Amino acid sequence: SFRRFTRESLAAIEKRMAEKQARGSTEEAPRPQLDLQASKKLPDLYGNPPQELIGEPLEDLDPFYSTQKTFIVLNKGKTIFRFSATNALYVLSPFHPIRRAAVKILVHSLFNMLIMCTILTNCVFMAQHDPPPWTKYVEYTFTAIYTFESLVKILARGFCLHAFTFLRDPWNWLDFSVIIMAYTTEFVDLGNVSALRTFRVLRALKTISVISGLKTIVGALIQSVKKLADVMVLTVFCLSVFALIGLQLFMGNLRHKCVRNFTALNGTNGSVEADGLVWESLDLYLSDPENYLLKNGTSDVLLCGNSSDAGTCPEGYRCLKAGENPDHGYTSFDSFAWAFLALFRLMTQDCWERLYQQTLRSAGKIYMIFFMLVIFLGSFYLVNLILAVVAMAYEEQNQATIAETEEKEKRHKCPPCWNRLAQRYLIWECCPLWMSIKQGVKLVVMDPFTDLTITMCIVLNTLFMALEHYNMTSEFEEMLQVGNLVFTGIFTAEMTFKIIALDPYYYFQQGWNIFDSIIVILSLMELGLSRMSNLSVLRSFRLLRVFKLAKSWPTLNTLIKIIGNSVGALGNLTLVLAIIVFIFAVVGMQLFGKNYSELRDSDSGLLPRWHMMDFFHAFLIIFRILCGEWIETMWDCMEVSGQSLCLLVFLLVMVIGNLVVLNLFLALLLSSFSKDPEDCFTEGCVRRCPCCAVDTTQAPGKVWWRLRKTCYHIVEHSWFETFIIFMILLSSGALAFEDIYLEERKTIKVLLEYADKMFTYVFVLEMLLKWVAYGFKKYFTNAWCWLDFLIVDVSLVSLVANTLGFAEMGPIKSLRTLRALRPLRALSRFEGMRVVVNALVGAIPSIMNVLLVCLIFWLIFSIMGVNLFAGKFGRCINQTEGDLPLNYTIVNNKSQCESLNLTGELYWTKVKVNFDNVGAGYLALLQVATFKGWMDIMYAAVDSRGYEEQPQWEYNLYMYIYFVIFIIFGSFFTLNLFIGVIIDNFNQQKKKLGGQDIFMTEEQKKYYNAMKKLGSKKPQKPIPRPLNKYQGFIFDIVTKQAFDVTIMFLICLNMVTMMVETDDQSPEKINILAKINLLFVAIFTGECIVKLAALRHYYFTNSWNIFDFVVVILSIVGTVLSDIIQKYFFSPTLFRVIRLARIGRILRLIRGAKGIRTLLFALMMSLPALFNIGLLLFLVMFIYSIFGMANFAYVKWEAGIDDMFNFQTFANSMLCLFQITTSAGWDGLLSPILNTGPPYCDPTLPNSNGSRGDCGSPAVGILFFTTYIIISFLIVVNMYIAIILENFSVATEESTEPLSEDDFDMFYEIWEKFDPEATQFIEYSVLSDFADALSEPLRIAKPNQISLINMDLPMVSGDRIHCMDILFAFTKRVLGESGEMDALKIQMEEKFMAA
Ligand SMILES: CC(C)CCC[C@@H](C)[C@H]1CC[C@H]2[C@@H]3CC=C4C[C@@H](OC(=O)CCC(=O)O)CC[C@]4(C)[C@H]3CC[C@]12C
Ligand SMILES: CC(C)CCC[C@@H](C)[C@H]1CC[C@H]2[C@@H]3CC=C4C[C@@H](OC(=O)CCC(=O)O)CC[C@]4(C)[C@H]3CC[C@]12C
Ligand SMILES: CC(C)CCC[C@@H](C)[C@H]1CC[C@H]2[C@@H]3CC=C4C[C@@H](OC(=O)CCC(=O)O)CC[C@]4(C)[C@H]3CC[C@]12C
Ligand SMILES: CC(C)CCC[C@@H](C)[C@H]1CC[C@H]2[C@@H]3CC=C4C[C@@H](OC(=O)CCC(=O)O)CC[C@]4(C)[C@H]3CC[C@]12C
Ligand SMILES: CC(C)CCC[C@@H](C)[C@H]1CC[C@H]2[C@@H]3CC=C4C[C@@H](OC(=O)CCC(=O)O)CC[C@]4(C)[C@H]3CC[C@]12C
Ligand SMILES: CC(C)CCC[C@@H](C)[C@H]1CC[C@H]2[C@@H]3CC=C4C[C@@H](OC(=O)CCC(=O)O)CC[C@]4(C)[C@H]3CC[C@]12C
Ligand SMILES: *[C@@H]1O[C@H](CO)[C@@H](O[C@@H]2O[C@H](CO)[C@@H](O)[C@H](O)[C@H]2NC(C)=O)[C@H](O)[C@H]1NC(C)=O
Ligand SMILES: *[C@@H]1O[C@H](CO)[C@@H](O)[C@H](O)[C@H]1NC(C)=O
Ligand SMILES: *[C@@H]1O[C@H](CO)[C@@H](O)[C@H](O)[C@H]1NC(C)=O
Ligand SMILES: *[C@@H]1O[C@H](CO)[C@@H](O)[C@H](O)[C@H]1NC(C)=O
Repeated sequence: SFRRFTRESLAAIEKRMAEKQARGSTEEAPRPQLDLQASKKLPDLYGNPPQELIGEPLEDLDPFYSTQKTFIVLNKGKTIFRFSATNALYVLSPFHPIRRAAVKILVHSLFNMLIMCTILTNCVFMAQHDPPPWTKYVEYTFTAIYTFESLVKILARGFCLHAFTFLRDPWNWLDFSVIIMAYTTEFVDLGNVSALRTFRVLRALKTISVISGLKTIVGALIQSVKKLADVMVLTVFCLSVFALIGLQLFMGNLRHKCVRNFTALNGTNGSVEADGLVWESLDLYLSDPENYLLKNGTSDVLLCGNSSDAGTCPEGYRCLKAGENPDHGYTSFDSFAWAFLALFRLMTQDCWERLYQQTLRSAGKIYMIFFMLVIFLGSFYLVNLILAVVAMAYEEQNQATIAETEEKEKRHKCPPCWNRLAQRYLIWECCPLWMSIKQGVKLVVMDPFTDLTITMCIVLNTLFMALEHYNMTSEFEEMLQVGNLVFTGIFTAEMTFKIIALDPYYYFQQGWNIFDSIIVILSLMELGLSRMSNLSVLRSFRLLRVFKLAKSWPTLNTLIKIIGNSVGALGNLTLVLAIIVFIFAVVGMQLFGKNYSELRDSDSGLLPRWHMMDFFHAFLIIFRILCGEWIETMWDCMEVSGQSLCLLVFLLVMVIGNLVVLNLFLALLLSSFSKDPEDCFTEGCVRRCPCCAVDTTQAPGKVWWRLRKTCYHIVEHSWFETFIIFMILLSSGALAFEDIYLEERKTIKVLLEYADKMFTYVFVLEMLLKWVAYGFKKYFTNAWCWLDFLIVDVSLVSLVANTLGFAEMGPIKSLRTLRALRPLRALSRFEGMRVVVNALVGAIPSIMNVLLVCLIFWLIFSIMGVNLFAGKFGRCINQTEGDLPLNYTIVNNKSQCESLNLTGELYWTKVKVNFDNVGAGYLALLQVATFKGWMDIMYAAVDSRGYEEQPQWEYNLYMYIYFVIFIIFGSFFTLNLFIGVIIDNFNQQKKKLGGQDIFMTEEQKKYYNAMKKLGSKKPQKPIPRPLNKYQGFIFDIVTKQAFDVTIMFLICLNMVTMMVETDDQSPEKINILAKINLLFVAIFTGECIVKLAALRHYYFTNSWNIFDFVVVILSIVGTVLSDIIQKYFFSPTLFRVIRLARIGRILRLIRGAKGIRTLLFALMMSLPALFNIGLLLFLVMFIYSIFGMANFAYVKWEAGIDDMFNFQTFANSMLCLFQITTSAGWDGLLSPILNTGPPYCDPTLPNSNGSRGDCGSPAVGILFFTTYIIISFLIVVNMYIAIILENFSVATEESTEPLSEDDFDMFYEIWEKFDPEATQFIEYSVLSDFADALSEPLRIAKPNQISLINMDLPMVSGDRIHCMDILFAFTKRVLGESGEMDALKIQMEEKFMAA
């Protein structure tokens, strides 16, 4: 262009721009105008940097759409900066140094750094809660910078004058407000209301000024909620309907509790007597807290139930409805808002076992079914809908992003330059003197022989460090030191030899030699610091050598790639998430700081845990709520700082954090992706005995053939199969009567043992019959038969032990409990579970491959924890007071309080789950990674002190970092890898079989395909006209939208009528509610009667006309007739369900929805795939429950085991199994069955059965719980995958070819033109000149018409061309094979053919 601007340069366009409206003007395509936006390099025209053209305005070489008067300035980085040049009043001019200077500062990047040097410093000064008095001065300094920035920007573009001003960018005006207060509070009397100074922590958003990557990623994040639509509508609808159901059932059922026994007035007025003390009235008697009872082992209140299956409390107590609600009164069902909150808590899967147990105890066990109905509809499907929608949105965005560049692309490194001469002294390190040593070292260091050897020396070391535990003697330390020294020596020898073998110049090639160098030097320098002092965690980083297997293991490379992609390639989302967490923590602390000082009030300095008085605790609470535990802290709030603030803040942070984490997870996963039967057997050992092919003419030859034919005929009958299935079902079901009450029932044991004998009899006979039927092919080549063989063998050895009378040997009794595998025979009879078990068994190797690396990555942390927390958990306690540690002032170590054990009331004890060895470490890590029971482990860890020393309250605070790091690493990337592997394997299996799904059989295939068909339209008018007047003035209103609008208004009014319900009120509410309900029922009945003669009997179609009838009118008249009895009202439990059917009137609005219909269609699509999974899960639950019934029958009642939740009978065991199947709390069940001490168990107990003791053995319980958890996780993953696959597969419309009626118009016109008979003929010699001008372009060109001479055309008469066959071929081109519209045309031609 030019070196500098001239005054007359812009005149040529200024004299013409203003006349565009009249002279300039007298196909628009609004486009980005060939890219060329700000903050980009964009080398496209020249591609060569200028010499000294930096920091000057340019002539705006750009399309006129974005030129006007603006100009572009570039920096040394060629950053495009646009500035519109217009008059700014005063004496200012676009060509004046006061603007040249501002532009030159704005374009330059230096002051950019300045900004980044300021705000981060602010982020430190803002994190203090007790600032020093002198920091005020520093505050001014900060302001004295920020305003500067704003000033320069104004000087470049203007304030708000013409265009492209400082206030046109959305990100700009945010800083404006930051300036306001920066000059306001200094010179104004502050308002009466304080705590407004928390606005300052919004300038952290200014961090989005670091780079454009933050801006584009924020735009990407915000460009997903618009796609995410109507899914929240469906979620709100489901939550509302479930809350409405829940209100009608458990209303006022959370106040039940039992009080001590009453006594009559005993004369006088208003005087209730009890144990010699008199109370004034009933209100003041039922409200005193002393008159209640506490559940044993906990500081809570017991609840009663009047039903036969709701529990009770001991004698001397009667249960009534009085008092306040449990948990400070924030959980209840009295009103709609609390019910909504409880249902939302149930959706999130927060601590819901508490509410589960409370509701079950108060109302009854039979109500558990209700919970079974919510989880399946609230815990999985809505979450999966959200997941699938966001995944589709992200995939579409990435597809568009890559397609943009795909379309677009089609259409020095030596700063010092002084070390090169040093290379003249390098490389040639062999020196002029010759040596044969180098050749020898090069030869001996050869990969396929020595390298494997070194690998061995790495594995054993990993085991050698694994030998760390409690209570060793000096020998173990000696061996550990010797082994460590030997391994370090061998490593240093390898290094020294390798560097001599391969020249130092080539040594640093891939960086793994660098890794070896740093690990060797670190190990040596750690070995050097081994004296009396300087002892620390000497593992340091020598555990890193475990990763050196990366060469030999092609699986850990994927984990390394994922970890690497977590930084750099996708390194901006982590920054955004960190910024969000930081700002949320700071705002929470600022808001809720000075409201926790009143919560101690005891023990002279006992501060409750999880507070917000400091930055660290706020960060911990933010991390915890991100993990998925928020209700407990919300309860701690809302009683010290208000109720309408914590709710909003917590909901906002939860939503934002979950969205960000989920998007990061998806992005990382996608990046990581980037007739004789066979006689005996084959021709094997037959060379020794060809004794089968013998004379078949005599009896010895014919008998075997006849018998085998007979057996083949016998096994083929269906009656035999049904008999066997019935026997299997009965045998499986007969094991439910083995509870603790079997001894009392004298007349059931004999029947049970007779059945036990008969089952084995029939099974052995059946097995032998099949054994003689087929041959030796089965039981040895078929997979299914081996299981039956093994079970029959177990039963056979059991029966031979029983019959011989030697069943009192001992370990023989162990096989008796192994009968719980009997129900497993039903895994091959129904088609059913066969497909799902096949799919599950076809994926084992991938699971093993992932499991190996998982165990290694947890073993490293187990070793670290074993070192760091060895023997720091013991404490001695006073038995009478309970299980609380005393103090450090009196008792300090074990010796002191073992010397104080004079009267026999001090007991030393250690936590159930600890870190005393590697196995306990594995158990603790499994407990932590599932977020169940981690609180006790964390509390013990923080409470730690010296070796076997008594704990000190919060002595080692900074040990939360280890657990935070573990949760970040081991619970996120391993999950990503597992999900990716499973998805890859499942998709590969899907591609292998073909275009057919896996979890479906033939019958379900037929149903799926048949009901998939869509498209059925029939808007006929079968409306008679007895008199056009009377019906003609109403049917017009019927057709208009006014009718349906009034209908939805009536539905909404009914919804708001059912809105208002609470506990007992005055009758004036009840009467009004009943009157409104009656009016709405009346209007609905009238509405349904308006049908009358409007549609006659022609309305019985697929439309929603039977649904509303049968759901609304029959149910409402039934309920109202049940209510008008007016004689008596017994069994209110049998009364609420009657009016529960009124909720069916709220489900009619779906008919007029938009996407809810499609999502319900997805439900209907998916159900068959979930049926089989449910069947398999139920079978697994049954077998595990019957197995567990026989081991934990007489365990002590403590912690998570109560009288209503135990293993003493079938129903309670099933309830516990349902509770645990979602990993909803199993520490409380594992703890009681783990203890084995005389302080907590009595080995001598008068058990009703021939057994001793009161507690079991953990060695079986640990396996019992672990295997069940693993199996449940694996099955739930399969359900998840099937649901999402179906949901994102049904998102398609395509075309079903429904338009075929308007096809014969052209043919009718042609016939009317030439011959109206539909049987005419044509000739190509005339066609080539006749078929030239045709409208409705459904025809072909003239050359293409000639090719139709021998294209599906019979030859009749003198080589004439049949028109009807041409019509059939033409209609067959699109869909002429089956239909309802073209079928009439084909039938018309066929009928014309007849005559
Ligand atoms: C830039 C964003 C993404 C992260 C910002 C977080 C850190 C840069 C901040 C948060 C808390 C800050 C700490 C808060 C408190 C202290 C103690 C302070 O000195 C004291 O010990 C003061 C004692 C007292 O509190 O009275 C020195 C700074 C330091 C370490 C701060 C250093 C900077 C920290 C780690
Ligand atoms: C205390 C008060 C004054 C705070 C007010 C803040 C909002 C007015 C700001 C803060 C963040 C801004 C958003 C940050 C990022 C973007 C992306 C940006 O995307 C684009 O430029 C793409 C084109 C388009 O979205 O139309 C559009 C503006 C928007 C939504 C901004 C709109 C204005 C927002 C909401
Ligand atoms: C980063 C920011 C934007 C997060 C959101 C903060 C505000 C929405 C919060 C911070 C302080 C809050 C206020 C703190 C104290 C009170 C007093 C409280 O009751 C009174 O004492 C009312 C007295 C009156 O109205 O005169 C009513 C809510 C209110 C105004 C709060 C309203 C909500 C506020 C402004
Ligand atoms: C905290 C300490 C004790 C352990 C972790 C230290 C890491 C921050 C450093 C140490 C060694 C570094 C590695 C040393 C050498 C290289 C080779 C280097 O290779 C290249 O530059 C070329 C890559 C290619 O071949 O394509 C890539 C980075 C990498 C793996 C480095 C990645 C970062 C590492 C692991
Ligand atoms: C490693 C990540 C996960 C920490 C996340 C929070 C950090 C940004 C902040 C929160 C509180 C900060 C601590 C607050 C006070 C101290 C005390 C003081 O250190 C000590 O007295 C020695 C103990 C140590 O440095 O670990 C200075 C650093 C430290 C640990 C700070 C280090 C940085 C911490 C952990
Ligand atoms: C890198 C991988 C392989 C493991 C990561 C583990 C870290 C999260 C651990 C290892 C060493 C730990 C540190 C080891 C020692 C200390 C000193 C400790 O200080 C006290 O106990 C002070 C109390 C007092 O003596 O008065 C506080 C925890 C801290 C910083 C630990 C914080 C957590 C660390 C960094
Ligand atoms: C352990 O608990 C017992 C029971 O509370 C404490 O004994 C109390 O004090 C003396 C003995 O110290 C007894 O005579 C009293 O009967 C007990 N109760 C009360 C209310 O005083 C005992 O002191 C506790 N501590 C130790 C170390 O034994
Ligand atoms: C109940 O007794 C009180 C106190 O003696 C008395 O004032 C009151 O009138 C009595 N109420 C009756 C008798 O209804
Ligand atoms: C503690 O309460 C439980 C609850 O069932 C009861 O069984 C037990 O007997 C109580 N303990 C004592 C010592 O009475
Ligand atoms: C306590 O009251 C209940 C109420 O049903 C009664 O059954 C029981 O006998 C009473 N017990 C005593 C000791 O008064």
